[PDB]
Amino acid sequence: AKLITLGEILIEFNALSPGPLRHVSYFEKHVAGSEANYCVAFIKQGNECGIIAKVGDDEFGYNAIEWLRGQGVDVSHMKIDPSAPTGIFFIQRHYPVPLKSESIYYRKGSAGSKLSPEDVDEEYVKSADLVHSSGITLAISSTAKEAVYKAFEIASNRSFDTNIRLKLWSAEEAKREILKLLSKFHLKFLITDTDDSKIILGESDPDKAAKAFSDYAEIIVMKLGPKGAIVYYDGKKYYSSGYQVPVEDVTGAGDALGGTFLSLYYKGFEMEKALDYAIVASTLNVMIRGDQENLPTTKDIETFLREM
Amino acid sequence: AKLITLGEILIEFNALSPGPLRHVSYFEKHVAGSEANYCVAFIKQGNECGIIAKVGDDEFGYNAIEWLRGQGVDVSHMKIDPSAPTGIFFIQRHYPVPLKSESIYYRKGSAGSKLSPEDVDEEYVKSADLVHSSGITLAISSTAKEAVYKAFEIASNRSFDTNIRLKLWSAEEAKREILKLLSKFHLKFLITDTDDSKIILGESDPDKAAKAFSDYAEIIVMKLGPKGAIVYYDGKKYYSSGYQVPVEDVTGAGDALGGTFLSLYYKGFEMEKALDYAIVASTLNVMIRGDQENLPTTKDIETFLREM
Amino acid sequence: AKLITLGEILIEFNALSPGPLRHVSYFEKHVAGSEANYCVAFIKQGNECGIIAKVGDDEFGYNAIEWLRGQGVDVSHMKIDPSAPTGIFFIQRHYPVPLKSESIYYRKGSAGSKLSPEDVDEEYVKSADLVHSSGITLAISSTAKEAVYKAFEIASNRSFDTNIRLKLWSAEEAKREILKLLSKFHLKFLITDTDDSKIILGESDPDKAAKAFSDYAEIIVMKLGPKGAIVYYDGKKYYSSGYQVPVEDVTGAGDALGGTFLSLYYKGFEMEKALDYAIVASTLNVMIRGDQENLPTTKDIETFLREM
Amino acid sequence: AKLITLGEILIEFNALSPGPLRHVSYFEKHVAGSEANYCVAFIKQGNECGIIAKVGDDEFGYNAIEWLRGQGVDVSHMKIDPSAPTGIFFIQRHYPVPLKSESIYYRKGSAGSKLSPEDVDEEYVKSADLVHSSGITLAISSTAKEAVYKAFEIASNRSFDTNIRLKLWSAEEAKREILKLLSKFHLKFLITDTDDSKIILGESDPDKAAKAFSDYAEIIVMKLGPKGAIVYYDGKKYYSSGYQVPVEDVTGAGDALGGTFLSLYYKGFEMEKALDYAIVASTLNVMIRGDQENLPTTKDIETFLREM
Amino acid sequence: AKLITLGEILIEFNALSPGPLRHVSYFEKHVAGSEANYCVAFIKQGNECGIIAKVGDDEFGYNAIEWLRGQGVDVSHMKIDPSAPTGIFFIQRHYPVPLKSESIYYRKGSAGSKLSPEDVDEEYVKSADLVHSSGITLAISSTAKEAVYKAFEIASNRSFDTNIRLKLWSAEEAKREILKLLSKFHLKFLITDTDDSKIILGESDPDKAAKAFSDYAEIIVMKLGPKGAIVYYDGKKYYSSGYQVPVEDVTGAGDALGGTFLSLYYKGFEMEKALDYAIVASTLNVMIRGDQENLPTTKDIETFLREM
Amino acid sequence: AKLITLGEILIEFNALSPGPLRHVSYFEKHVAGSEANYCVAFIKQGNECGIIAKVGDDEFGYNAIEWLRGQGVDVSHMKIDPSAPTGIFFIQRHYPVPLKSESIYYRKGSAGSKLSPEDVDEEYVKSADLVHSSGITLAISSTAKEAVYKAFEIASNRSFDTNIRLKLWSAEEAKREILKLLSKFHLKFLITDTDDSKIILGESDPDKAAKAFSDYAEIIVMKLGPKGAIVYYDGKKYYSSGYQVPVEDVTGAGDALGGTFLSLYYKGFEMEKALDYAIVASTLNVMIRGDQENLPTTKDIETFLREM
Ligand SMILES: Nc1ncnc2c1ncn2[C@@H]1O[C@H](COP(=O)(O)OP(=O)(O)O)[C@@H](O)[C@H]1O
Ligand SMILES: Nc1ncnc2c1ncn2[C@@H]1O[C@H](COP(=O)(O)OP(=O)(O)O)[C@@H](O)[C@H]1O
Ligand SMILES: Nc1ncnc2c1ncn2[C@@H]1O[C@H](COP(=O)(O)OP(=O)(O)O)[C@@H](O)[C@H]1O
Ligand SMILES: Nc1ncnc2c1ncn2[C@@H]1O[C@H](COP(=O)(O)OP(=O)(O)O)[C@@H](O)[C@H]1O
Ligand SMILES: Nc1ncnc2c1ncn2[C@@H]1O[C@H](COP(=O)(O)OP(=O)(O)O)[C@@H](O)[C@H]1O
Ligand SMILES: Nc1ncnc2c1ncn2[C@@H]1O[C@H](COP(=O)(O)OP(=O)(O)O)[C@@H](O)[C@H]1O
Ligand SMILES: O=C(O)[C@]1(O)O[C@H](COP(=O)(O)O)[C@@H](O)[C@H]1O
Ligand SMILES: O=C(O)[C@]1(O)O[C@H](COP(=O)(O)O)[C@@H](O)[C@H]1O
Ligand SMILES: [Mg+2]
Ligand SMILES: [Mg+2]
Ligand SMILES: [Mg+2]
Ligand SMILES: [Mg+2]
Repeated sequence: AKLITLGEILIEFNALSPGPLRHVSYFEKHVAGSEANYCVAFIKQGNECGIIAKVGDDEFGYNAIEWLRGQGVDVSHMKIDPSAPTGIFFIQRHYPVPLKSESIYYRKGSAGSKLSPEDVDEEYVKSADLVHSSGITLAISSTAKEAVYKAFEIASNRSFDTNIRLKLWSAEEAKREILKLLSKFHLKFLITDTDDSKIILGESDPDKAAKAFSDYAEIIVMKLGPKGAIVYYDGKKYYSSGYQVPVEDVTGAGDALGGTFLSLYYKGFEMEKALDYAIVASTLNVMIRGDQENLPTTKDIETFLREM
Repeated sequence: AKLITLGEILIEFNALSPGPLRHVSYFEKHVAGSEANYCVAFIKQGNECGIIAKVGDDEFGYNAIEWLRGQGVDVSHMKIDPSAPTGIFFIQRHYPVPLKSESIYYRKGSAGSKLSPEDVDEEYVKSADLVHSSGITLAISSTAKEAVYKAFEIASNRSFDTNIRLKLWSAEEAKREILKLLSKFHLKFLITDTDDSKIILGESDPDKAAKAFSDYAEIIVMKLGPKGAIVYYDGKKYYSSGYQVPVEDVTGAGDALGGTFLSLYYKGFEMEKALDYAIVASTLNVMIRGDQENLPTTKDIETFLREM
Repeated sequence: AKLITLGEILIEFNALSPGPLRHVSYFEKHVAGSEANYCVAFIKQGNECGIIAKVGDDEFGYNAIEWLRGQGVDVSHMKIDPSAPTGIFFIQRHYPVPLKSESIYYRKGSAGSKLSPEDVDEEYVKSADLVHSSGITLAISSTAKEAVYKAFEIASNRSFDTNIRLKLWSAEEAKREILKLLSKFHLKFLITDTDDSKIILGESDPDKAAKAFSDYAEIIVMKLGPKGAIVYYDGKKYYSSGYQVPVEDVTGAGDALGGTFLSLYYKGFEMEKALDYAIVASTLNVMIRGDQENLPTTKDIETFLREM
Repeated sequence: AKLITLGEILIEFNALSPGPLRHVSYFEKHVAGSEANYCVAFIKQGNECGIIAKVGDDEFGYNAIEWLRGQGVDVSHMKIDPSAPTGIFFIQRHYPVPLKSESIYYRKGSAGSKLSPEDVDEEYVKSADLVHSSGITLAISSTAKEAVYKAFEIASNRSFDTNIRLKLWSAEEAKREILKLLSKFHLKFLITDTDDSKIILGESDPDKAAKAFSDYAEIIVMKLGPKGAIVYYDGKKYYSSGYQVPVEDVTGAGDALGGTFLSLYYKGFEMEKALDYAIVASTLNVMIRGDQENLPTTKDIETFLREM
Repeated sequence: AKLITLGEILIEFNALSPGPLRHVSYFEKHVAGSEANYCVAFIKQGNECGIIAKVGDDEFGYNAIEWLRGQGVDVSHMKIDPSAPTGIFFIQRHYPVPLKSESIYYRKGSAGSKLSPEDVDEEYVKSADLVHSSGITLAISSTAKEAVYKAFEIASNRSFDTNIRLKLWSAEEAKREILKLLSKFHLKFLITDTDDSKIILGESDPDKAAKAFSDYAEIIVMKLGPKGAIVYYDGKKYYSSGYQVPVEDVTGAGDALGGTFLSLYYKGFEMEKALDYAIVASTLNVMIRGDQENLPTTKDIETFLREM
Repeated sequence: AKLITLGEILIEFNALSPGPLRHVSYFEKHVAGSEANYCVAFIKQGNECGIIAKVGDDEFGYNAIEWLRGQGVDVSHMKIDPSAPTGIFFIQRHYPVPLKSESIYYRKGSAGSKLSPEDVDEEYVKSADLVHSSGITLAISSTAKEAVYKAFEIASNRSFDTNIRLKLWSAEEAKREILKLLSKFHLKFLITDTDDSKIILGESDPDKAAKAFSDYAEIIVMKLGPKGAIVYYDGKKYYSSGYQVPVEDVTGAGDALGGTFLSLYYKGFEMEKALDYAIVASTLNVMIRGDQENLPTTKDIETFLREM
């Protein structure tokens, strides 16, 4: 199966030590961005994927290109923008809240925010089994929002990660635009959590949010944080619980789960063991700096499962 | 409110790996010293502070001056000793006792130890709301001890952290000299713990130690290690529990608590709320190498209290 | 004497290894920005300085403040911008050209670019012996350009580093705006080089460039890169050669020279000797990553001269 | 007392971050190999020891010699092979299984594997109080297996750590070769665990495995993983529980326990106390990268026990 | 144009500090091996290429695949070995000879040595414009040598880097196997040096070595180490001098020259200019640890030449 | 042949980046001190050596013991002082003077300074072929001075490195004390340089300084700094020139030369060859941090000489 994602790839600067950034002197570079992470989680389970994204005509842009190409992602439908730089962010870890991370963005007016419907080619989108994007892509600019509408219009099957970021838009704006997108397009997959349900449906309860969402989405993945996740489908509920592991950086974990779940679905996994495997990938993710560098293959997940 | 502390600022050489120093090859420099730590913690809560301290005419001494001045500490009452070197120490972490650190001093004949009553200006000391020192300052030299006596004679309100270091003086010396200071000068605040209570009073129980200490102090902070702290004030007793977090280096945690509690008292906090917030400060402290680098602002503490 | 400078403080991310950034994974943080660099170089010779700059209400903003305050720079006339982020930049070293570096900016719509006439206190500016800015400040925004005009309108004596950055503006607008400034305001000091001389006057010959510039500036420092610099004053020229040293990062060397040179002038140094000493400062600067970290005191320069 | 071990010394390259090696860029070097771990653990409790091993005529060879010599290990009966390299291995940490590690060997045809009967001096082996080897040594080559047979024939008292590596030989071969060894040579000490018992006897219950092994060994140490260990001696059994500590790398922990236990036995420690202390050594071991760097002295073990 | 190389891809472990490996504790991982380096230098000048190689079924094997795929090399003719490990090497730098490096191999019976004629597809080989191998491939095994003979029997145009490694065979066998190859297969390009000329022909002088080699090759590149390189073609000689730059690691530089030179020939560069450009690539190569990480594009080479 | 040195072993904290220590955050540990350095240099040329030194009962003390024992140094005549710390120092590199280093001591009242005649075993000293010390040991304390007097009284053949440290004693005391020692004890070897000659003799010219020193020493090694060294013996003079290498840290270089020269004299080397070889040892020394880690063997020197 082939996944096509639409969004902004970012270069990540991950603090080498925890604490406020004013006292961190070293930063470790990684390639990330939600849809880039989804792509890699998707191929790791043995499917194919491409990303529609625009990067700058700079080192960070070519870094993102080389990294994803090396991972086996189809990068041939990416664009290079000569008049705008690649977006970046910094990660401050475990401060002021232990176990949590904070993203600090330098993405405004980036090459990535300049993604437009003109970059969404019907001939390519038609080749996909699933077209995926996020609330991040909706939020970064109106051209990128337009690009999601275009791709979703073309798409037979649609996947959406809520991925709300209050640093990119108000909670009210986030509610309005997502409800707007869900109104226009019925989804095969909705990936969200209780934090975003609270913003969108004024509803923190996983069972209630999932019921309010069942009209827009066939299969709903409700992430609970460290506790794990619940999948809702065919009038069933299934809770897959998290694991206790050393937390280095949780950034990337929701995408690791999201991407792994979607890929196993297309490998014919039953819903519950797709989630069980997806939780393994997100568990491993929090253990490291880097959103992508220990996304597990199916065999690695199964090794974990034997011993854990 | 203005805090004035007297003590020895030290440069810290924190092992980059846990284990016996004989097999650690890399060390990370920080600026520390109990009274320097108290100042920054005090400042972080929106109050003002100065330190009366002597450093060497050397790179480490200017390091200490620049760092503190950068934190907004008043450094205009510091001295530079013409010939004695700035005091330093090394931290061996998690060995041979996990979750604990050991300080290895190179402070004998240091510029810090040459602090004397002649460095204590009377009108400066009158300008403070609270004057603070510790058992460390008493232990390093006769002149430093004298300096603390002079400051405490001039002070209207006095604070003292027992901070007993058996590497600097014997248990009897400590009991003697601390008891002598407390008999001479009633305290507004005593900051101590169980280990120092047993050495000074023979008494290990929090309540029994606190009752004895109330002959000398109005408000008693009885620290308990990872379990947290108890404040005793008036006829009340209040326990504030610690949090479970990954432990990097506990060095500094007691000052993080002490200094934060003190600052919040002068911001008008109830004793229990001031202790609660102070526990947050010392919790974040144990998570990092460096005694000062992740001292939180009041806002940071509240963020922690919400998302925790 | 007191220097006041106007410009944008930047946080620097300096590659830990040479080469194209797409293959560099580790980045080291420094506090930089031309006017910030001038400030520190000026105080290192024992004069006073302040900076009029705007930073963000973010970790990188308070980093800039703490660092500059620690260095003894007057920071009380800085502003904190509630909405825009602190400007940042990356350094790629020795690639594709050995011994050279290149700055990669993320400063568009930064807090620093939102410096305006409103941030320039008239009484504060009157307090300076020398008011200093550069071509970077002119180029970053209209309000920051406006701010320099205001400052220069009030100033008794003016200093200007041409500091042309062709990533910030075109050669023609650099030529036009610099000459517009020079014709409106006579300078006590002009700091430039043969590169910027080519752009502003078409003149690559340092003597002819100086002759052209002498209508606008009393004292002209014409830097020549590795080979040293020339001071033109009193109808005379003095050339001071550079030194051959291992080159880590040349970034900041120009500010090291200009700032040190200015400060020694006010210290009563004879003109040509003041340039000799400033060359030592720029020499030392190229030997490390960080624009400020090894700025020498007058005594350090003399140790260098004794031994070199 | 004197321990002589026979085995392959290995240079270890320890992944500086967790995750699959294809995305780890940094490796930290350590001297290891099971019998070298035993030697150092043994010397740390105040007895003497030597190793019979062969290393390459190469930097890694000389590294092992100098390190072991520095630790106080008799290295005079080691051999330098001119035609084969020192064997090495890489450690992949916490991936795919959290808290566990994986060794990736580059040891085939190594100098270590060329250990042979002729390298075993009768006189030297007779000077030992205890002659010790492992399943690793039987598995690496015939010559090394035959070397163990020769030394065990000459030895009065024998010690054996099963140390089964499925990467070195099959379960069936390991079962065959170990049972064959035990049938030929009565052991004073068998050091093993529940995994190796399952392979060798088809029995994973500690007590039943111990009873079955009692035909061949006089004192049986049954390691349980994180849970601790049980010692079987004189129809008696004694469980000594492990400690919960942050796990950096478990590699070496079983040798740290085994060597410390053996040495304290020869120091005249009561059996239960000898195991309590050996558990401290292995507890400390899992806390760092490096099999040998934080092996505790008896004194260090006692400090640990006072506090914990 | 399309290049096809045949040879062993190796994982490189690069000493982070100079000196004998026995006192170097940290190693930095890179992807290298001569033909792999040629491939990437070839792609950097805008041509296509692929590599015929086999890697182990291990992290280091998938690391090599991802890296090269990421760089744009065709990896579809690479194979995974069922049982043998990916070959690796360590680099000791600047000891005992300043500015020089030493490779220490763990490659015997590697996956890469098991490259064989049955892995070389005739139609793919025939599709290439140039087919290239080295003396390393000839040396590692007879299956690999067989594979080179096969590819060279099929190829219309051939290229060969002598790349003699005395750790892999004797001077005598190198002389014999290379002369045997040259007299069977006429080459379009011979890439070599004065060291290998001495071994193969007993002739160290470049002109006279080139004269003797002209019997087997149309275009001879005679590298000179730091001094640069001479190309001999069509009765002409052209010397292109090296540059003085700080040397971090010269490992990789000759491949960098070779691959860049070959690629620019197919871009229609005049021979002399191709060599000058090739020298820029090798010049930058020596400045970093990593054989591939700062291989320049043609554009980057032009930037170098413009300001140097 | 056996060298016995008497001195203070120090633990070295080497700055990981150049510049003023106030801005260096990372330090790298090495075992050092002049007589320790001589010992290892002596051993490296295949002779035997021991050291009489007192270290603390601390991690750094045991670090020193293990290191020197690992290098093959006889360590059995060292002492542990239970009441005083092992001495340490920091190295600040390339600031304020390029290519030079400075040592910042924390050695006052160290265990090494408590070296006393009591610690000099008469029997052991009589077993030496050469008993060596330096001006550092005369300067650290009066007991250590007396230790050198005792050992020199017992010895038949003596060696002395002037090694003047103006941070340890005044120019006049250094002159006075060294002339005292030279008058009391005829030296077989005097190792010095033109800086120390200027202080002791008022003479910085090599020939004139040697002429004056010839009344006191049989063989004089006059080090010149980077440009090399001269030997004076048997009415002969021989200058061996230095080499141009990249300089990391010159600390240790004079001891590398000293120790290597002495040891090669005892291998029966001509005086000129011994010096030549010694220069290579000191050339390599300046290229790394660490006084000891790249001391070459005779074979390493021969390789250097072959290529260089
Ligand atoms: N602190 C943690 N410890 C262990 N696992 C975690 C932790 N945080 C996240 N995870 C894993 O990652 C998954 C997704 O994390 P979550 O925060 O729910 O994602 P998102 O932020 O994208 O909604 C969780 O279901 C859990 O399996
Ligand atoms: N191991 C730990 N884990 C979590 N928090 C800790 C730990 N150790 C100390 N703290 C925090 O720091 C505070 C002070 O620690 P404590 O050891 O009492 O300081 P002191 O040594 O100066 O008495 C504690 O009350 C607690 O909030
Ligand atoms: N490669 C170098 N080697 C040695 N010194 C240098 C080098 N580059 C710059 N410098 C020193 O820095 C000073 C200013 O450098 P320059 O490049 O002219 O700055 P700017 O680019 O701001 O004009 C020079 O005059 C010289 O003393
Ligand atoms: N995850 C862990 N946490 C704490 N201690 C551990 C852990 N793993 C091992 N240990 C300690 O090391 C000892 C030996 O570990 P074990 O796995 O039994 O060794 P082996 O595999 O060689 O039999 C244990 O008994 C325990 O004390
Ligand atoms: N020390 C050095 N300094 C500068 N350039 C170098 C150095 N070593 C190699 N190079 C560059 O690399 C090219 C090839 O180096 P060389 O040693 O001839 O490679 P090989 O040994 O593989 O033939 C040289 O012609 C030169 O341009
Ligand atoms: N900057 C340098 N460059 C190259 N070699 C050096 C340098 N400094 C010292 N050396 C080498 O080390 C030797 C010892 O240096 P020297 O300064 O004479 O030591 P000391 O200060 O102990 O007398 C020199 O003779 C020279 O061979
Ligand atoms: O904006 C700039 O270019 C800048 O502010 O100049 C500074 C460098 O100045 P220099 O290139 O004149 O040495 C550096 O901090 C940089 O980012
Ligand atoms: O006490 C000393 O200065 C010392 O013992 O000299 C040693 C270096 O001296 P050198 O530079 O003459 O070799 C060094 O280790 C140092 O600390
Ligand atoms: Mg998410
Ligand atoms: Mg305390
Ligand atoms: Mg400039
Ligand atoms: Mg084991």
